[PDB]
Amino acid sequence: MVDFAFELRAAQDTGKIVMGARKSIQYAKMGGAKLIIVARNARPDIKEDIEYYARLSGIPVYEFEGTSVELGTLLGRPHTVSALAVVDPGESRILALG
Repeated sequence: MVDFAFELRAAQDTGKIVMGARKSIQYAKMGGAKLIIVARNARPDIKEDIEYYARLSGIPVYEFEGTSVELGTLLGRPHTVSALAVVDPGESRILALG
């Protein structure tokens, strides 16, 4: 089974990710992400924007079962992260969550 915490970090370290709603939506729009991760407490219109643009491109969205606080901490940031996009998984198995 896919270890979220471990595979997210593995993607961060060996692949390419962009963080935050703005970048996530932008990469969704341009069809440039392989997966978009959204925190459970992401602002309703941000969730709905991501889901829309991702659906247009056939990019899977995964809702993280935790707050933007926990997601930030997982990503090693001392701030909230409401969404992120996996551009290149690298050695990560994170895309299986799609």
